[PDB]
Amino acid sequence: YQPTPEDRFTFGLWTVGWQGRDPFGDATRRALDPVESVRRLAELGAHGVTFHDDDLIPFGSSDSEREEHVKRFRQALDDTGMKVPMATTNLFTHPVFKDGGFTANDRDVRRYALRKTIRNIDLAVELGAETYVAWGGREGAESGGAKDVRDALDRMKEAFDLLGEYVTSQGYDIRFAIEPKPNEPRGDILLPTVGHALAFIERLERPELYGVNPEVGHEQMAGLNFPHGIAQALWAGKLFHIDLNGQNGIKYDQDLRFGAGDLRAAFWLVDLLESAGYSGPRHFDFKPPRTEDFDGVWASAAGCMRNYLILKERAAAFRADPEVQEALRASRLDELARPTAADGLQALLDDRSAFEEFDVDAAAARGMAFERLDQLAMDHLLGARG
Amino acid sequence: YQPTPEDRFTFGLWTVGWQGRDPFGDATRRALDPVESVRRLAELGAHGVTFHDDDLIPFGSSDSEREEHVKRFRQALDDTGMKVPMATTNLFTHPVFKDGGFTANDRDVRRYALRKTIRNIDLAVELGAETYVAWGGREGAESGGAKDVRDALDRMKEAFDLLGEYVTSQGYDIRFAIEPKPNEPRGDILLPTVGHALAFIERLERPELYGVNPEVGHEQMAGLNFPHGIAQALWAGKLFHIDLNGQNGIKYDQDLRFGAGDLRAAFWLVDLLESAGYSGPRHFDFKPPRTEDFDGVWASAAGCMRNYLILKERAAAFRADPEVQEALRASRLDELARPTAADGLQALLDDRSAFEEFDVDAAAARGMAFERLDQLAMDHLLGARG
Amino acid sequence: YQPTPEDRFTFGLWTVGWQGRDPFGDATRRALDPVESVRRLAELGAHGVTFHDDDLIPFGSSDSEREEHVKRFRQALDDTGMKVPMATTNLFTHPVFKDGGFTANDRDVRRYALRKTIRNIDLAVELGAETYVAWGGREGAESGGAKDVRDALDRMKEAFDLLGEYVTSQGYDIRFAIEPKPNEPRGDILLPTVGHALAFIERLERPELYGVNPEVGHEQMAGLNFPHGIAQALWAGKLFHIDLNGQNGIKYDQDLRFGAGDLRAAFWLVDLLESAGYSGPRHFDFKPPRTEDFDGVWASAAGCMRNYLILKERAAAFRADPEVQEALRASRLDELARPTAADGLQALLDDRSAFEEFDVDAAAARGMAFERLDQLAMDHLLGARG
Amino acid sequence: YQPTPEDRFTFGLWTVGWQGRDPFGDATRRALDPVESVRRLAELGAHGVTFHDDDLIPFGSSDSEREEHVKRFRQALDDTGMKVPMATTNLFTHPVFKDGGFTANDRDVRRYALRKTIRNIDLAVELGAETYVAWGGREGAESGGAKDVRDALDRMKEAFDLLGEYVTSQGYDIRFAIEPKPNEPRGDILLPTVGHALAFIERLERPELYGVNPEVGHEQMAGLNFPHGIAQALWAGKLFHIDLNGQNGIKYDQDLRFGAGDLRAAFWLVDLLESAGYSGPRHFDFKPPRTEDFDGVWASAAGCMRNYLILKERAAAFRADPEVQEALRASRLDELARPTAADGLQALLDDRSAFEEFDVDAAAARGMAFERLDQLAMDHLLGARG
Ligand SMILES: [Mg+2]
Ligand SMILES: [Mg+2]
Ligand SMILES: [Mg+2]
Ligand SMILES: [Mg+2]
Ligand SMILES: [Mg+2]
Ligand SMILES: [Mg+2]
Ligand SMILES: [Mg+2]
Ligand SMILES: [Mg+2]
Repeated sequence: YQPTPEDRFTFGLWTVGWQGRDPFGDATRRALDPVESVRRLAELGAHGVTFHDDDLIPFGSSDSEREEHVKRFRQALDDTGMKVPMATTNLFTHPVFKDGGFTANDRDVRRYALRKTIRNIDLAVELGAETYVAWGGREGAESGGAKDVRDALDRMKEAFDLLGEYVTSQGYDIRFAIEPKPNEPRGDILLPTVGHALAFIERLERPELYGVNPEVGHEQMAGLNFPHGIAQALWAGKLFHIDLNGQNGIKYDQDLRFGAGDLRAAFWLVDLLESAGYSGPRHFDFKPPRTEDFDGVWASAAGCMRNYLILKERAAAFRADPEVQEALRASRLDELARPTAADGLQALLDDRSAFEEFDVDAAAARGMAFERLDQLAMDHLLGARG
Repeated sequence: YQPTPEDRFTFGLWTVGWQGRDPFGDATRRALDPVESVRRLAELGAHGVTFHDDDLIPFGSSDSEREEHVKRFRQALDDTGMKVPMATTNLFTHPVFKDGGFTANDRDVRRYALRKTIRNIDLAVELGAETYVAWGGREGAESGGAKDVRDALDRMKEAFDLLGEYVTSQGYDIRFAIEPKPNEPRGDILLPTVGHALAFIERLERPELYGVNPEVGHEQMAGLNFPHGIAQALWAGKLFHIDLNGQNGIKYDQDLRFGAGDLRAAFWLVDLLESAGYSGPRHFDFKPPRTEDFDGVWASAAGCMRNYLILKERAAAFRADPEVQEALRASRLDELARPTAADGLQALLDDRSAFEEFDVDAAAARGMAFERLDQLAMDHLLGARG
Repeated sequence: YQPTPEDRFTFGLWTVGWQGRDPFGDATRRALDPVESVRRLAELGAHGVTFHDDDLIPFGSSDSEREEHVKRFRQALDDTGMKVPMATTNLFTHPVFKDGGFTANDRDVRRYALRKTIRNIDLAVELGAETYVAWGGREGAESGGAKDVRDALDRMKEAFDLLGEYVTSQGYDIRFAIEPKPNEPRGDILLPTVGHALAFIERLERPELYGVNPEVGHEQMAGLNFPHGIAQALWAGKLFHIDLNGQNGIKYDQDLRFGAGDLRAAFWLVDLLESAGYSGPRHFDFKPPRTEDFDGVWASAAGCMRNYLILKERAAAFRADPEVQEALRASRLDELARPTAADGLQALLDDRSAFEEFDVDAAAARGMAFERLDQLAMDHLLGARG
Repeated sequence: YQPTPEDRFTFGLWTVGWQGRDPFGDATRRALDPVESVRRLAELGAHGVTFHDDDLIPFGSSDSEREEHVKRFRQALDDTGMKVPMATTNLFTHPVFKDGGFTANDRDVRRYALRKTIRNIDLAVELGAETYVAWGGREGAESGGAKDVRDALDRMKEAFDLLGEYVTSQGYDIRFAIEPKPNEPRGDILLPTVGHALAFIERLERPELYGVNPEVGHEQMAGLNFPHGIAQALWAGKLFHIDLNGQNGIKYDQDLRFGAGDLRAAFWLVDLLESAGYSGPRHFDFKPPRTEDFDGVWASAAGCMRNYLILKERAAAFRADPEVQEALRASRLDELARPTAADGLQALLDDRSAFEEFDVDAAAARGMAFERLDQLAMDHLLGARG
């Protein structure tokens, strides 16, 4: 289970670079030079890295300081063959963003947030990013009166519309991905789930430019089924990027390494991504626990890719197993894929076998055979044949 | 706080009529005649009632039996002045629907579900309903392999598209509302939240015919902020109906009377509905606890309306209080409602005060004053002036 | 992975016998004769069965009817070699228990609940049960004022104390196990977690007679770590029985087959039970989903035992792997097992290396190496060596 | 609703002093001098303040630096009349505690944690504290293999036993309170709920010295009913201290001001505390949101006390209302307080009215009248009479 760049595994600089500061504790690890993280991740078999503007260029940096940081980073990318498929803006760390960026109540902050974002869009394009992610981690509220959500959604639309006008006017070949999170650090965050993000995108001026960047742990913080949500995003044609990690249920955002947390959900996710032929980066937005020294950082990062590759193998074996294919037919997964009424409405209405002569009791008595199928899935996941 | 039909309070027959059967217990109350519930609810000041087909017409009923049940019901509506603003289909109780209705794996069940739905759409129109609700309570799965969600969403779209073709071809003045629920009775239900439902509607052939029917407790079963979700639905122009009740957090669907559960959320919901001028029914989808006899049923139903009316008064006092209006300005709610960059993209880009000369530290130092505002909201809710 | 009676796998009659009635749906399966379930479970390799009084003897049965049901059941146990290690009382289904049994507000109901319980204790002893479980599923409240919890806990203590006086006076060799559940069917249930149950037991007159019967899914309905809670119960010497099933997070009680739900938690549970040498029944309190016909019932029941046995093998391989044993030392699990200050308080106080000369920065810099250990655990679970 | 020191409202230095650093953001407020917080809180009507050792004495401080910080603090207490009823140790911020203090795998860290705790116990006694709180925020794990919970509980017992031996040998009049939290910052924290803490205390050598310090938001992070848990703690005689704040459901620890979050739960809590005559400090462990400047800090702190006092008034009016007293009788709260079988076991067994002649159907038909009672409680909370 050795990854290669062909597997398109990507990591954020802020992931392996997380110093271990949490709400109750100081950093347990020194800062990592981005150049060092690029080199170490390349050695592990990663395909590329991603960055917030402020991960790469310290906030407040001069234009010449900015130039030197980018040059050194480019050199490490050239030395390693690592790509930068995705970039994003930090609109959450600095105190100015304490009430949000795009939907801050203060208008001057919203304009600043846009300008900070645009500056980094230009850098992302220069470094070759195809996807620009927006995680509005400070967009939201702790109290009901602080935020009129209709006005906030107007401001969010306005912001994304202006970004879309910017990238179009510049001729940039880059698309946007909205990353939902239900809460944390705000008490409730706007666009809290994949569904809310999808719905919002349809009200943008140029919806084709926007997709979602769902995160495993974020949807699971609302107790939702992450493979189900990814399926809906794929059905909508909007899965532009994906953030992979682990989460043990409804609690603070743990950002465990992928495969940790809900393992069965990870299996079904990989099954879906591979079956749908998702072609984008497999990006890990995770935090090596602050219990770990640097050797644990790289072990946790390695484990992300390892677990993906193990699950890929098991999901492929599951789908290729003739006993499973027969079980899917026994559970009528084939019938689910056929149209209900390709004969059309009038034919349905005139079809007495669909109502007047439908034997509901005989249909009710048919077992779905789902537990046999699910145990075959369990056996395959655990490598107990099937 | 006495309700009148002018308040547009509506109840489902299945609410006051719930016999108290839960997963671990038999009925504690005898069945209510729908005619009796209409009369009792009218006496309480309700505006109208809603029904599943199977609440009103026992499943398996003859066409003549069906006729007599409808005639008796119409008579009680004529005697009381009660309206029927909304109707829905029971696609969840009968065993034939154990794997769903519209997205059952068995194709013959899906066709039956459509025909059962269409039959009731005709009845709803005859009784004057404006909104036809669809709660796909059995659409979903307990296991990953049982349901290919992309195919299920194709089948769900197909079903709703066919219903839209039916109502258009019949010339019916009725709109559809999708009611999301994250789980229960299925392990995960498709279209689990308002956001997912909104996103799905945009992929229907005639999206204008479809809105959402969010339920307080359902969104709170995913830990989401119900007023936030309603705000998004209103912003999208899709709040066609609303189900009001109470829920104590992430657990089984409690269907407590409205005002119970998260009281502050109820306050902010009423504030929003009244401020947005929501004109639709205030419908209670609640269950009088099975601890109650019939006197408790009517007391709980009365309490639904009472709590709405109390919260309406408090929310109105909050918004009318000059000290609150000043506090909203102090927190820059006025600024949130102004466009970020009505001057347009190029002006924003050339505006040095938006980036190069923006004093981020002075903006960061500005307090939002949200806690003062929220305590004014608390004081108003509790009737401690403000 | 074929179970034998030596594995001590037990099932409740109500598990495979669940007819599929849920809050929103009728039964999908006919009733199973208890004699038939005993025979089918024996064929699957189960060790024994458990029962509520009302599973075995229909409520309201005559003494002669009661006699005939018990005789037929005994015959099937004699024919199959199946044991009855545990029995319990149904104090939740009948409407009389709608506000509880032992803590019902009505005193006459509480006395009835005790007498119904005692009658079944005598039957349990006659059938050879060693453990008598009490799941107070109706003990609790939906509203704050309905239940004074201090008085309810007095009534709960009184009930359990009287049962303990009964079994002592009769000379019965039977112990009690309290089964916690946080909610459902009551809005909040008293003694909601293993911890609450443990704490309560210490206030009983004869605490030695009482332990806990934790259920996987119940603790996970509060988002708690089930292996952690079992560890505390084992540390207290109070793990008298255990209910095994699966649960996908904080939602309604799903009672999925064991191994479903949180698979990693299942692995760590088995690891703990086997490492601690838990000798009691491995009892499955699960529901075959109502999507299943009888073949699915037996497949789901079989899967319970299969998954236990697979996880047992993986957990044993994990613990036996020299690379894992070295990793445990690297993470200082050995040091966790040594006393902190066996030298005693005064020696600790005088030990300058414990404070005045303790190099906190060098200790802070030591990595815990937990992520490497956890990936070895993952590799073992998935059968990817280690 | 003006508080006076007679109301025994206390605040942690770390509450109003929280600088606003969260997992995703820098501080938004400068550090507060503890002397300044004491003065400002006294002006607001607080009774006293509490502290972690490291809030008051910067970590690493010299003995003379330590002396000067304590002297300045004492002076502000003497100037203001403020008391210090409670103190605690910071065993969570410094990296050395990244795997815990009392249950760190490294033995030298556990000995250091004890010595750091003992040093502060001496200071707490000198400043007049009656309660010494222990919040083991780093005691726990993110992964199953990192922490053998039986050994960790041995180490936790050993630690608390040694502290109890220390305070006894010194003759200190101080008691210990364990503060449970289910998770955050560890993935799962040991002793996650009030129940677990209560159960653990009973295994200590001197259980009389230990109680619980439950926090509103912590129990609600497991979805539990906080008044229920407080009731159990009171029933056990173990409510030594209480931390008051607000929490919006199962998510990260929000530490909202008291009254925010679940308002009905706050009402029932106050009702219980006042009805039980809880005499201890009403301590607020809350964080003014990082959106606030210092004026918002004091407004949020003021709101804590205000909301307690409003709820106290409403709960008192509820209990004093003759209509409520009649409703409690109608719901048989009086009967709940009478013994079930003061006549004893043999009398119960011979009482045919308790089983053979008990009319279960007539008892089943009795309504509990809980919804009427709960609406009276709602009316009182909202000041709509009753
Ligand atoms: Mg995350
Ligand atoms: Mg992410
Ligand atoms: Mg509901
Ligand atoms: Mg509803
Ligand atoms: Mg269960
Ligand atoms: Mg159980
Ligand atoms: Mg807290
Ligand atoms: Mg606290």
